[PDB]
Order: sequence, then C-alpha cells, then structure tokens
Amino acid sequence: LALSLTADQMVSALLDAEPPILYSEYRPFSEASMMGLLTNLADRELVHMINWAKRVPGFVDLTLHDQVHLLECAWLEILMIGLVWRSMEHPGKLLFAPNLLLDRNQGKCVEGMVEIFDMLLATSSRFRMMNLQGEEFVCLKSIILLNSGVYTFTLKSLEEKDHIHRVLDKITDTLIHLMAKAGLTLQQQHQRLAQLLLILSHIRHMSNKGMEHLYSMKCKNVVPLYDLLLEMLDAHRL
Amino acid sequence: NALLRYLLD
Ligand SMILES: C[C@]12CC[C@@H]3c4ccc(O)cc4CC[C@H]3[C@@H]1CC[C@@H]2O
Repeated sequence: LALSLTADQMVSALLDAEPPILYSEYRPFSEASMMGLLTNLADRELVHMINWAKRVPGFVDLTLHDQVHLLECAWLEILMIGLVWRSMEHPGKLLFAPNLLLDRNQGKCVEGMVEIFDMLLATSSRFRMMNLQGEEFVCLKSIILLNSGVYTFTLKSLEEKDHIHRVLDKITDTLIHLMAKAGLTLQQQHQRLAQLLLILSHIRHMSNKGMEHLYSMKCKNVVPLYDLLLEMLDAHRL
Repeated sequence: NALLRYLLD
C-alpha cells in the first residue's frame, strides 16, 4: 500500500508520525548523575521510537522479526539524528531536552564522552550550514531506520530486502521532489541528496562509538540500565 | 520481550 503514496503523502505521513519532545528529571553534574539523566531520557524515548517506526510508510509490512532487527540496529542513530536536529539552532550546545541544554564542557564530566559531544556538535553545525529542512529531516530519519540492518537479515529475506529497497527508492523520490519544489537546479538536487546521504555515514560512526561508550559505562557499574534500553544494548554485542 | 510486545500492540 505504501508503495502507492505520492511524494506529498509520504511527506505528510512522516510529518504526522514524529514523536514528541520529552523532558528530563530535574550543583555541577557528577559522572553518575549525568549518565543517569541521559539514560533515563533515552529509555523513555525508545518507547516513542517504537511507535514512530510503525507509522513510517512500509515498516509494518515487514515480518515482525525484521521489524525488531531494524529497530535493534538503528535505535542509537535515530536518537542521534533527533538530537542533532533539535540542537540545530543553539550553536555549541546539545539540546538533550528543553530543560537540559549541555555544552562541550559538561561533556568532560563523564569519561570519554567529550569526543562524542564534539562529533554531535559538528554534525549539528553541518546541518545548520546546509540549512536542513524539517521535511528532509523526516526523510533522513526513515532512511536511517530502513538502512540499519538490511545487510544483516534466505528466500523470505531476499523478498524482504527488495521491499525494503523499494521504500528507500520512494523516500529518495520524495527528497528529490522536496528540493525540486524549493527550486533547486537539477544539478543542485543531486549535489544536496549526496551531501545529506554522506552525513548518514558520520551518523553511523557516532553510533558505533556511542554503543562502545554506553557499554563501557554499563560494565563499570556507573549507571543501572533500563529494561528496554538494556534489551537493545544487548542486541548489538549479542 | 519488551520490543516485541510493543510491535504487536
Ligand atoms: C548512549 C549515550 C547516553 C544517551 C545519549 C542520548 C540520550 C537521549 C537522546 O535523545 C540522545 C542521546 C544521544 C547520545 C546518547 C549517548 C551516546 C554515548 C552515551 O553513552
């Protein structure tokens, strides 16, 4: 059914499916107090991420087990791009929530997190410099969930791979349509598509580094880990 | 099974 949507319906769909912005629990942070807040926040946002996924056009047509494998490998890239996007208009700060605006220096309060902040901030500026739009943003977040684990899913898997690649193509049509409607020159549209798609690369990299840090902090008993968040943490190692 | 219970609901 999803394969039959126009560029405008897919855009609308995705715009309606966006999850809400959550708040953080209420002098200087400690290593433990700071991971406790981020973790308590990421754990509340995954429940919302599960229900945003289901509304992404085409996701529910996958076998349950492909649905899990996809959320299981993309959860931290989806959390990262939402963060970058809400931090866009606050140069030098990461807006974890409306009541938790952290800067590079607070990043130093937790061992080895500053490098992770530094990359989130650089992607945040990158998106500011290109002037990313909300319509584009929603398309990117869907490509990220569909491209997390297609090379990690044999006759029903090749069938599920093709359906997945068909959604990806429609999302690629949508993005091309958004840029045409804002008057980009034909040349300019593929230059911007490719620039958006190379930032996903960086996002994948922030993610792998993010899992490592998380799992380090967990193995040092620095933070207890939430039920849904632990489950998802374990899908990567395991 | 957290994730699964939420895909079925
Ligand atoms: C997983 C981490 C804590 C939770 C953090 C979070 C928590 C909520 C959120 O919306 C985004 C992010 C992105 C960075 C995440 C961090 C990456 C390293 C760290 O361990």
